[PDB]
Amino acid sequence: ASIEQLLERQWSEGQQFLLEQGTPSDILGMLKSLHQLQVENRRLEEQIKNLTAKKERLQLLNAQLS
Amino acid sequence: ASIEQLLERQWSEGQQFLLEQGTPSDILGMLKSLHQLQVENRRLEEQIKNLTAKKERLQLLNAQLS
Repeated sequence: ASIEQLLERQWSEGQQFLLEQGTPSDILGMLKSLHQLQVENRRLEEQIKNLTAKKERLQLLNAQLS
Repeated sequence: ASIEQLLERQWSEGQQFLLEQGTPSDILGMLKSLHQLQVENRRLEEQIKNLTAKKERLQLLNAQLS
């Protein structure tokens, strides 16, 4: 997610406002790329955190079994 | 034979090698997100550069018509 949906709704609303106002297409295209960049960065940060959690858990489990 | 095609070919080849070797799916997924992050960054840098070129050109044209 509802966070991802919140971020998407906020972004879409602002982009719709800009498009409605007739903002040059190149500026809108550029803003679409920054949004995609931010969306990719957020997913990558989460993917890394989940991989570190898995690393951290295995170390903890190993330590309890050894 | 582009420089963007070289970056894509290198990436795809390495990803395919990692998949062939049975690298955990989460690591593969993570690397796909970093690549998409890198491709978005490259398209965005170019979009910004083209917007600055347009700004710079209009200023120079205006100065000549001043």
